[PDB]
Amino acid sequence: MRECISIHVGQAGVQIGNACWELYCLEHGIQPDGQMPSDKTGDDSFNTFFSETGAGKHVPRAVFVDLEPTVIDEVRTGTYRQLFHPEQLITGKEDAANNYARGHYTIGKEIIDLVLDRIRKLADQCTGLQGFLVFHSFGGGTGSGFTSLLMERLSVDYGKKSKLEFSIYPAPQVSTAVVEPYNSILTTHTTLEHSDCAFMVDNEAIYDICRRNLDIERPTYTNLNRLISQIVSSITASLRFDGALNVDLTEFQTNLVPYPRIHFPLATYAPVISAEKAYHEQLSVAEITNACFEPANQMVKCDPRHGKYMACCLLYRGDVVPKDVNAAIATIKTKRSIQFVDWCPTGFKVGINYQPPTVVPGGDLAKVQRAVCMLSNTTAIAEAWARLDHKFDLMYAKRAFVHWYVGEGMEEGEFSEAREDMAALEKDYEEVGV
Ligand SMILES: Nc1nc2c(ncn2[C@@H]2O[C@H](COP(=O)(O)OP(=O)(O)OP(=O)(O)O)[C@@H](O)[C@H]2O)c(=O)[nH]1
Ligand SMILES: [Mg+2]
Repeated sequence: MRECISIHVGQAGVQIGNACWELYCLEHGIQPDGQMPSDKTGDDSFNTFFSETGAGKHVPRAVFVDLEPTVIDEVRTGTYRQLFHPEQLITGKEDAANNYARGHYTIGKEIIDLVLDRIRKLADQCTGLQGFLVFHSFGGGTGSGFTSLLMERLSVDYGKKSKLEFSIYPAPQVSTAVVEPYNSILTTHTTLEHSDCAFMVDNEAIYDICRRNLDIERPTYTNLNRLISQIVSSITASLRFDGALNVDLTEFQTNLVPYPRIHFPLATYAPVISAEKAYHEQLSVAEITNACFEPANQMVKCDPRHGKYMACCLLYRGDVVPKDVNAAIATIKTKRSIQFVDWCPTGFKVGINYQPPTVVPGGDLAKVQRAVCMLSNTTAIAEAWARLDHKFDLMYAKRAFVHWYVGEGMEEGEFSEAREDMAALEKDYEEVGV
């Protein structure tokens, strides 16, 4: 059984959600109408993410929420209009206008009950609900504010359930708001005690990979989201194919998060090959494993040689021989600039999914024989928190834009409480890093 419910909040959450469910369907052989031919055993491993109707229709265990309707209307009328039921696609009338306070307080309060009601309808269809996967931006008023309100409400209504995040970290090369450093700090503060594990996706890292490895001069959100979905699928594959590592949401915390507040693992993916380049000699297990320690392949911009490891998981997919993985890991424990923290076990956890990696037809990514996603909890990711905090500090010293938040419910003191919590988080990393 062991079901997982995916929640996509705001434009970034919804659009990445579109790319993910398209890829999940292709991986599991589900058509855009929800029908599936072959399968054969209920006993289908993908039933953790897809419910099955009496007609044999495979329905994603997903909720899509936005405070304005334009993005979700495209889902309602697009290629996957028959995949999701209309009740799973929830929209408001007025967005949060890049304001956390509107998303969380004034506008978010109007749709929270309806969203929770729809989540409850999906939870009732579960016989062993594991928990939730939450997709959202840090920068958006909805992505930041509404997500933190929903995370707070889910911790009360489903106390025993695990909650994982896929968070879109802001970048000037891909940006929408001047106020995004405020929204980022505000959502991090209010979500920190309600999230078990969060995968940050730095828009600059994704932008750099698309330009450097996919030879895309100016990447659109489509280009960025197809790369993000490929990495998200690599992380959730274990939950959809019944492997040996990260088989349940609880295991993500057990394997990657020894210190509860320090729950931000760095994802590194390989190989990223352009579809529009005539392939070459296929990359070996050792080559794709070595690429996991190449900073250029990270989902977050940071220097892991400056940091220390708390945990490390390697998730292989495709034509991967276990002895070849063991030899690749043995080399990493030798040629070691891999320093683990004081009281952590020092081992690498390994998972192998033998299905050939799947890519979107008409996508930018080339089909490969073998791929790997490394999930490492490193103190080097604190560099990303420091960048946000510095931007927050510059504006907050002058109280620039704070009037917008104060006029939308929010107390000025919340800005100081949030920033102090970020200062304590930076100190947590610093204490572990020595
Ligand atoms: N990777 C990625 N980032 C996106 C996408 N759409 C928007 N963003 C980023 O998300 C941030 C803006 O947040 P949004 O998700 O667009 O907005 P929202 O959450 O709907 O909130 P409001 O519209 O302000 O109510 C910026 O950092 C954008 O770069 C997308 O499809 N992919
Ligand atoms: Mg929007």
